[PDB]
Amino acid sequence: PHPAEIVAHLQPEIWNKVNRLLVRKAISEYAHEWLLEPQRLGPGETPGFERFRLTLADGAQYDFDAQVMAMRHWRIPPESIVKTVAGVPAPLDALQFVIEIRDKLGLPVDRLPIYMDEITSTLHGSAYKHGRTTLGAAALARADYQTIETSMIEGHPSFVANNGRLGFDAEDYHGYAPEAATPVRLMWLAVHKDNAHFSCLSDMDYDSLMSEELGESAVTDFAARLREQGLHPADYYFMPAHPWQWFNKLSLAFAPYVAQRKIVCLGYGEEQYLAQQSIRTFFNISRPGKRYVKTSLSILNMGFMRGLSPYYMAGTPAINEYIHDLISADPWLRANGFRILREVASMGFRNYYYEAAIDTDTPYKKMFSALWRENPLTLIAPGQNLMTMAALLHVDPQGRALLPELIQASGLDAGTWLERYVDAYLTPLIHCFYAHDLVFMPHGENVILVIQDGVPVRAFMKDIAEESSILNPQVRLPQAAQRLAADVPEAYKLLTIFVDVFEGYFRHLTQILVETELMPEHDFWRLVAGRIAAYQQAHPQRLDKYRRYDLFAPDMIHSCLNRLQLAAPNLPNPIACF
Amino acid sequence: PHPAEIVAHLQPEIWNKVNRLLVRKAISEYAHEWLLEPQRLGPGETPGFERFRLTLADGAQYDFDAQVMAMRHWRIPPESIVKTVAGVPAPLDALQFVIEIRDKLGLPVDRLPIYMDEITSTLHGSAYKHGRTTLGAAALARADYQTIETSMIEGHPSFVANNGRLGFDAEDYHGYAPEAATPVRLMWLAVHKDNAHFSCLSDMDYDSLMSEELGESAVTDFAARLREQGLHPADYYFMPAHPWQWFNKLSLAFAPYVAQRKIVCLGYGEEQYLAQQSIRTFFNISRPGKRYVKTSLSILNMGFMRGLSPYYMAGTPAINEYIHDLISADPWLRANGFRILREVASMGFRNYYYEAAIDTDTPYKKMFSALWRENPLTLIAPGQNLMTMAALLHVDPQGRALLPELIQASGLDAGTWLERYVDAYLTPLIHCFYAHDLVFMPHGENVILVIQDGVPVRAFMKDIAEESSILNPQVRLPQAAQRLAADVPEAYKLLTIFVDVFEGYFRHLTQILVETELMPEHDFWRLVAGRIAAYQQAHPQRLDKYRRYDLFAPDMIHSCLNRLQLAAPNLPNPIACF
Repeated sequence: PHPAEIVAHLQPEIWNKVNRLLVRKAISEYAHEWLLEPQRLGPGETPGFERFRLTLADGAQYDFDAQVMAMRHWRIPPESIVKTVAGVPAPLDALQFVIEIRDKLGLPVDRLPIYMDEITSTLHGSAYKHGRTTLGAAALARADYQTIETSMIEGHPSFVANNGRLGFDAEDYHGYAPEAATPVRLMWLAVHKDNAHFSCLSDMDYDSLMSEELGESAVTDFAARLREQGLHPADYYFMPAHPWQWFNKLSLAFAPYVAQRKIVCLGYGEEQYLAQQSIRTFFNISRPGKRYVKTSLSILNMGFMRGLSPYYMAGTPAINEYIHDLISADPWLRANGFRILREVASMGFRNYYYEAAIDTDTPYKKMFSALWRENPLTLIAPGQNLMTMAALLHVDPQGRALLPELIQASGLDAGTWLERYVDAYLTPLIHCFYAHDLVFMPHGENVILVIQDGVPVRAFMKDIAEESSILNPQVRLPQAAQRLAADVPEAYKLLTIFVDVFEGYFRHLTQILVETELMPEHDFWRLVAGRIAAYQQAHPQRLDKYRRYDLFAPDMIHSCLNRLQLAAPNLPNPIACF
Repeated sequence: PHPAEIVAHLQPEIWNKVNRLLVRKAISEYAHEWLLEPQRLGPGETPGFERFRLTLADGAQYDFDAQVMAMRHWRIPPESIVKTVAGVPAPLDALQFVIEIRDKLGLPVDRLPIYMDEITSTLHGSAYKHGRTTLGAAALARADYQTIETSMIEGHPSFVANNGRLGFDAEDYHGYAPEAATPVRLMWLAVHKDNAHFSCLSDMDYDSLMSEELGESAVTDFAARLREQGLHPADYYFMPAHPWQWFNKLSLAFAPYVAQRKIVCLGYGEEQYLAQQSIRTFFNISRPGKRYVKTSLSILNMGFMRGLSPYYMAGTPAINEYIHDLISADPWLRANGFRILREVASMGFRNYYYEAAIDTDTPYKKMFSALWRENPLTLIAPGQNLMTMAALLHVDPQGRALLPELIQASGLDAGTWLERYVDAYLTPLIHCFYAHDLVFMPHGENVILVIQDGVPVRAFMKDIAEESSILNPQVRLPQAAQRLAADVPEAYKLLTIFVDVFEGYFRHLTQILVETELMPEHDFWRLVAGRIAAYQQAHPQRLDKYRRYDLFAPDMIHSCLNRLQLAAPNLPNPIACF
């Protein structure tokens, strides 16, 4: 339609809103990572807080209220932030804020503009989310799996520039952005076996996967269309791709292969999907029980997004199959309910041009891949619902948190609710590490909570082959799942808990718990500590390991996500006192 | 339509054709720049030639016929190129060829893949040009200005990776590529005077420009639409933009300004344009006598394309006005007919975010600009036609050169024709330098020849403000055209002739002249030399300058375009013997 509509969501008032919100996160997170060292001025405008000041570049000054919580966390009320330049009141402008601290960021002056664009696109995305007609916290807490998934707003809670989606143009955004909730249909391509290869669980094959995913009429029509145009279906696999990847990468940079007919565009599938929060993973909304489809997508989001490297193209299902058997044969895990969502099949098209040119790891070897992942809706009972754990940190555009509504709907009290939640989420991770040296990437985006009438019953873990490690070089592994085993320094064994769970997620959850007056910070950590202690007491025989990898150590390693993206002293351990 | 159609032009047979053509250019140009040093084997398959061999990486070997012409030029018959790997015949693959010499290219292993994509996109573009229904050499030589412009194929004759257009997706290409000849209509935006500024010739204004370009009904409707939505037209200029730039850059990276209403999307203009060979300059095909519109476009083509820097936003018309007056007041230039096409007005939107962040020159300060340029059709007589000088090097997909057809249609003989052409093109440049120390960028893309019944009568020069220099620091200049003057080392004064004309263009023209048997190499240079000598004899008083800047010097400076893009011993001067 009218070319102006794709930016219709960019209004002055809403822009100012999301900018104030981002400056708050920028200050809180940068200060958390020692990038900023706020100086205390005096009492806050609200008793619980102190007034702080940042004296910056361009004569810019920011005063704000803050309560420094555990793990050097800066809790800042957004409305308390006041900016002045040389004494003159100024509007909160997150982009301008980044410019004013460009010297502290440490960015090289050629990546700076890129990071600026990541901030801008993050704001662009924020503006859309806050202006879109969406469910409020109360209604959202009671909504279905996919509604909650698409209604998410914050993204990764630590990264300031977390929703760049650089690569999408203004039209791509409205069609492919998860927040737009626009049904997408896959691009289906015939890939030559000279370049393409396939892997799946021991108990399945390509023929049975395609039969379940595409159906027989579709596969038939694909082999017929190849054969009609003079090709041999025998030399081909059928492979799904993100439409954006086809139009922007595969049809262009992969031109030689298209021209030589190693890649043949078969067109759109008939079934529709909804992009998940990972943008390039799709939930089938047209058919019941179908698998997620995860495709390679060459956009820039935080890091530059990938796709199965040659190794993972081949070993992904092997790794998932080993891990699923491990968790299945574990009596404790079986009783807990914790379970992974298997990437059951994967396929990769290999670009021998890029591989001959670059002998090291590169995003250029990961531009054409796909995998299929277990659908969790088939693995739960009637009366249960699924929600991304990211939902626990959700605050609607009116400022209302989802968590209090969720806990209210459960009928439990915050204490009992948070215990149910901790044993469904944290305890199993801690068991996997102690019993199996098995670690994941346990953040809000990767954990799907099984909810039963407001109550957290158990949890699924996804994103397995590329995040999972067995911190034991001696574990006996199938030949294809070998990179699973890792030889890691001692001080990095518990990183997954200290860094990924505690500082990466719990750190943000306690801010919600305090803002909503659900629970005092210290009460939450006593709770967390009691669950770990309870688990340990019930499995006393690994006391040797509990001592060697001390979860109750005074301090812990502090990983600065933002500092790493742009590319610390240990942090007091919140449960060390218990 | 069907997603496969945007690559429909990628067929195996045509792919193989354009690859063989590009390998030929890659070998010829890299060898010319000392990147490759072919070893002679023996006699060619054709008497005029010698057989040469490149022994490369991956065990790859290339044998080819070649006649080394003046200026270390490698004339290679494309069909004579034979590739083998360890003795086994292999198909010509330009991308694979670049990989095999990646070690000699000197590319850093993170720019390599980018250069690979530039090569691939160049081939992608070639495939489309060779497969598209187009006029043959004979019919093309007699065609109108815009048909010739869009029917061009080679691009810059020296750069191997010359048509990358990276940034365009597969759909962008078919809509915006010059070779697609798809009528485009401008995006019109309201730009706030807080950020935007305008410049024009002394004898015009913004109100009169807009009246001629948009009309009164359009301007009125623009001020009305601003005013209707609560804005003040008084704070705004109206500014054209490439639709791609709006959807891919301005609506996204310029989001803060859109959101604050510093930029307001007014929508498409009603008039249609054809993209020129520069991709971002447009010829009005809807209306008679309207100006070219040149917009900023952030794609990668050879170098990363630009747009008026803050300086040129403001000084462009001043520079063109000075230069146009200079050439006008010159009795000799007036008699010759040589004339520039003025960039008569320019406008630039300034991004203070980028300017506060980057204190040096950057493509980030050139993302939103526009200028208007004289239309040459209004400056010629009935019975005359215009053609880009690039047309002289044109060879249609069947292998037929345009030049012989053009010269045939003139009724002149090659000698007389080439003299007419040289005095219309080279002599005026040489006069501008000696009389005025005035230099341009005199390549095929910037020169428009005025043709009268096959005969070259005179020439226009375009691309003025950003290429023109007066090699005399003492020239008295208006305060806005000051960067025009340049303080250049002695050995770099004649670069514009030795490098831009002789090695950059004439070098390729003589290959055409020899292939088509129009004229012997040595006869062309005697011809060129006689025109320069003739001019000098007719203007004897600057003998001091003729001696100081010797055009007949034994050797000359050799600039390696490809080596510079990827980032030599003097070359014998072809006319030094005369």
